[PDB]
Amino acid sequence: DCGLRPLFEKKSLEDKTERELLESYI
Amino acid sequence: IVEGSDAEIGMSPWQVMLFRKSPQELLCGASLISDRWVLTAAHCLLYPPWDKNFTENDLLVRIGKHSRTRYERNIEKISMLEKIYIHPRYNWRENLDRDIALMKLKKPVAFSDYIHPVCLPDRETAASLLQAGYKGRVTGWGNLKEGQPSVLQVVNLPIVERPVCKDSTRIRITDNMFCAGYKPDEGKRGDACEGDSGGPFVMKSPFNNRWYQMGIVSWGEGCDRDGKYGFYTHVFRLKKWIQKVIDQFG
Amino acid sequence: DFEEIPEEYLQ
Ligand SMILES: Cc1ccnc(CNC(=O)Cn2c(C)c[nH+]c(NCC(F)(F)c3cccc[nH+]3)c2=O)c1F
Repeated sequence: DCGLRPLFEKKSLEDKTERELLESYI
Repeated sequence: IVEGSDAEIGMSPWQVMLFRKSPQELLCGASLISDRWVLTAAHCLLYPPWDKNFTENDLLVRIGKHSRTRYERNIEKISMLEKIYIHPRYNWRENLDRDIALMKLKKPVAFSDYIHPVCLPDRETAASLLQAGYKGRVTGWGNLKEGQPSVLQVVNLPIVERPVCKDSTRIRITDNMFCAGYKPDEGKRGDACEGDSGGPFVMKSPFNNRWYQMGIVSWGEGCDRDGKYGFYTHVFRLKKWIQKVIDQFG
Repeated sequence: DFEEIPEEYLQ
């Protein structure tokens, strides 16, 4: 269950800057 | 953290605070990798040049925190240490090579909305995500400038090409470390700072949406200086040691 | 400027 946050991934909510990370994995 | 921003509640449930009993003070950051184990930088516990040599009974681990100085009643959990394991080849004499240490808690910590372990990378994950240009995230209660934040700070930094890391310092860089941060002409800034040591450098896998700890805040020359970069312990490179300690001592 | 943590932990 590691790496899945209760208040985010588990509820399908994103934190305010994680998109910046994914956007860099081109 | 320099040039970062306040973290959202529950944003880094694996973030751990290394707290000194007396005088009560923040020592370093750390991360939760299981209900019983914590990962941090060895220099947080041992560094002869500054007469630093802490034992299990000298520190406390505080998990689930957001506020730096407040005792977050009913939210954070404080735990004692049963044992500390430092890499036998940690090089404190020269360049902090293999700057890593494991800490076994006396009792398992119960998970909650604010306490949750981060994943350790497998060969495949490390291979695909640890690439120059790719961004990771650093968190900590360290200084805001080379004063102290009210709550946990966060900053996203790109991994930098090894040649550039090498050419920015006089220190001998090894395969057990990588550096990160923006280049002077990229416009954006950000870096870890005093107090942030031992903290986690994490990345989110676009394959399974899980967060993985790729590095440990290790060292730097100043904080957020142009032409300089922060260095991190390469977690995967030392996973063989991590696995050995875990299945051999509990 | 750290807030007093419970003695039950400092024991
Ligand atoms: C990534 C990062 C950026 C800024 N500050 C820190 C805080 N980390 C430390 O203070 C650890 N740390 C220690 C123990 C000793 N000397 C440090 N820097 C000075 C140095 F770069 F010349 C150096 C590096 C390794 C061994 C001896 N001298 C250092 O950075 C960071 F971990």
